[PDB]
Amino acid sequence: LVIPEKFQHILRVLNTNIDGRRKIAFAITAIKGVGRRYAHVVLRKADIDLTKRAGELTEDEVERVITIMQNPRQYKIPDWFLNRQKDVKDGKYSQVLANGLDNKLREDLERLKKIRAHRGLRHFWGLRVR
Amino acid sequence: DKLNNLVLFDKATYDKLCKEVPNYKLITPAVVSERLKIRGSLARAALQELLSKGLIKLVSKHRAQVIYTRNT
Amino acid sequence: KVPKGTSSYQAEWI
Amino acid sequence: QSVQVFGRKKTATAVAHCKRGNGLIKVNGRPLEMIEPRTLQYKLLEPVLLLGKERFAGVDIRVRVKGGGHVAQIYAIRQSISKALVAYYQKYVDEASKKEIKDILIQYDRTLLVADPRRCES
Amino acid sequence: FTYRGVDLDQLLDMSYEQLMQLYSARQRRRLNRGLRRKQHSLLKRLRKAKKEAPPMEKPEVVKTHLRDMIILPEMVGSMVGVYNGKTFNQVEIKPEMIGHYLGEFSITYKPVKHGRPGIG
Amino acid sequence: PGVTVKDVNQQEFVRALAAFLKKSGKLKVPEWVDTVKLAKHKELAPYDENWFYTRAASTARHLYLRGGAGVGSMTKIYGGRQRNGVMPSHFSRGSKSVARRVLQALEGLKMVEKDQDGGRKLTPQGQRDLDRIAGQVAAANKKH
Amino acid sequence: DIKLFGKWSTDDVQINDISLQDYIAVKEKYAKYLPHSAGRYAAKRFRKAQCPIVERLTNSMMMHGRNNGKKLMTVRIVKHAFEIIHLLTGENPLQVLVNAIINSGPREDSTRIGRAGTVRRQAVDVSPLRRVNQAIWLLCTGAREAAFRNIKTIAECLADELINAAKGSSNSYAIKKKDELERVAKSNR
RNA sequence: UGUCCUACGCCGGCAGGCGCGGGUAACCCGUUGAACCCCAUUCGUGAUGGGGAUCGGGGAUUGCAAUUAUUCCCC
Repeated sequence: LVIPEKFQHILRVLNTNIDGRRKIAFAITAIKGVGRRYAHVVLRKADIDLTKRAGELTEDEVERVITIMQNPRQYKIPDWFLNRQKDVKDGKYSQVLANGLDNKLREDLERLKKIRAHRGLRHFWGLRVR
Repeated sequence: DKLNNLVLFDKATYDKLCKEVPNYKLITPAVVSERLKIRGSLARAALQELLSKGLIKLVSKHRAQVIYTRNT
Repeated sequence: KVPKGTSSYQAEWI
Repeated sequence: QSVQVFGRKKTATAVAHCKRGNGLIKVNGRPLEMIEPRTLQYKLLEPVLLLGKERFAGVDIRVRVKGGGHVAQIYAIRQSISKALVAYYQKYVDEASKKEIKDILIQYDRTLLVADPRRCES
Repeated sequence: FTYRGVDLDQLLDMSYEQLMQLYSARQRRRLNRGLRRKQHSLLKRLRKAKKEAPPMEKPEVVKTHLRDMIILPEMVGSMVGVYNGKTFNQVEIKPEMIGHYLGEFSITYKPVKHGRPGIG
Repeated sequence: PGVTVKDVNQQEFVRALAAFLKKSGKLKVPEWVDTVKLAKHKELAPYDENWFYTRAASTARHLYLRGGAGVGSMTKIYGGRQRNGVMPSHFSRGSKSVARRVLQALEGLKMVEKDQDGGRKLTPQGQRDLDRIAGQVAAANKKH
Repeated sequence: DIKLFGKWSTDDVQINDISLQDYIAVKEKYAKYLPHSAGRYAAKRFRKAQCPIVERLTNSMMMHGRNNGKKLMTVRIVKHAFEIIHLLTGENPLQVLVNAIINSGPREDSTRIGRAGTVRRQAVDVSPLRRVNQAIWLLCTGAREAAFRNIKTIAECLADELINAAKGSSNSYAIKKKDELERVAKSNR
């Protein structure tokens, strides 16, 4: 190939560092709450070349990948691919992201403590659930 | 120590690819990846480009090992 | 410190 | 006017059908060059490459294949080709030629005429 | 409090077929299959014991062996004793603990604290 | 002019068929194509953007070579190795929906015939098309 | 005329050593189209001398645990290796291989004589067949060890190994191993 | 191996459902359409897309009963 002048060697998206030199679909996977499959789905819904590296992009495209990523159901990523399906709180099929995941697992743990369930007590002990 | 390879080209790299590479006797994506500190993908791409240009001969194309020759 | 109704058997978990 | 032999390797059985034709060797409806393990393509072309297309001039061979794996199947096929040719030479051509061909084939590879006696032991 | 974007008042007044859509899969399956005789009896008992109580006071505890029972929104408010093989555990049913089974409240085994080993 | 499907490099023939399918334009493509897997046994989505065409072509070829195949048969063909994690690996069939929609699509294009026999075989028109593609590939192989 | 892989000459191949002129079999009658032959060579004793040398090499290259059955792979490796060799030297690859074999095989070895406990080994002479076998083993091992965790292919690495052992340079693993064994065998006596 | 083995259509992203047939069996499943392997594609020596433990949400069966995850499926 050639030498890209507008190359981002280091990326920062959603308070998580992304390695720009890595391949796009496997570079988004670096953030929490996004696996490979999901990334692929996003990038096929974003209409972006999959052969491209993460630093080998414009900003608008990146912003639109972000947009799609945030609000998956609106961009026709259908209701099974999402991380959290029926939430115990609001019951919204929404995919969770980087910090959100940390918040929400924590929340779950708290609720399981509160309830005094068996799983909860196991988790409090420092033991196995399954 | 860890190995740091250039995922995309530099001018020094590009010149050492257009001039130096089509005169190696054995040209292998792995050898080019080892000579000039390049990732195997990028090196492969370069090789392909060089084939398309008509600077470098092809010996055998395979799923694993693709072998190339310097022209004359 | 133990909750109101819970028994001696489950108390070991708390 | 027509001969029907078999070659067996392991489990794989290949039946070759030799007849007065125009020089066609087709294995299960496809040419010898059009069989999948093309790394092991030369092994299948050995009876052709050894004796020449000149001995395979007016002979049509249809090879029916069944059983085994891939390599085994190949080995069966090649065997049955060679055996087929030999039987045809015996039957409708002279004996001396048959003797010659057989000698050639044994002198190159013994497996090409006589079958491997070993198969999967209990 | 809210459960799947639905409040307690709504939940209580909700259809039985509508809960077969607002639960986890297991629970949905169970409700399709139907509540067994014993379960029904338990539920009726609960209904009685919450009905026959002073408004200020917490209702009288109903003892049960059914740890295969799913907690419905109708049980929220009641105190239930659940057998764990040996002893009962008096459990106040909270709104948070509907999509669970009664079993996961009364633990059937004591947690392990290791004694120092003998001749091995 | 006498060539046949069986006497041609198979992969190349498949490719050419796929190309033909694409350039024609008409084929019933489902909307989930950029989202779907291809079997419970596989890990990721396929790499090809136009994979559906390819798969259709493959199916057609299979029908040609061996008739009286159904959806189950097609699922059994395209199956493979399920990576069962730390448990040892087993065989698992392909995606039933995908095969089903391939067969419905090709049948829509008058290439596949639904049968009295049970499953599905090939139309005469479809066969003709296949043999044309085989000729094309052949010419582009013996002269090349 | 029979050519290996349908391209490699066998009539140009010249054996240097008189000792191994009997046991490296490639010259005339033993020359075959492919390495893969799958005839029995472990049937009776000394029979693996009548087995082609390329075939032998192939059979020792699949030796390792995860690769334990896969012979087509091995033959592809061998083919590509040969091609690489040709590209490099210009010489006939079979000849090169033969040279490597000649220069890799140990000539003397220290062996335990006495009882279990007496750790003073006596340096003894080495069989020609064994020297061939051992050489092959060493070469394959070198190929393995050069190609474990790098971008280098086994075909490439193997080729490199074989050229290094053909030239007699101290960059080959096999050569090094020979040197280590041989010096020891010069020490014990 | 089989009176639960299942063919075939339809609905299903996926486990699966729904419809309809054959087989008490060299007949139908079943030319048992297997996996390795082979052939191309992308990755490039890094805890890496290797490796998958552990976990968090859903869904689906099996069953009188799955809470101490039966099992399977998808993130």
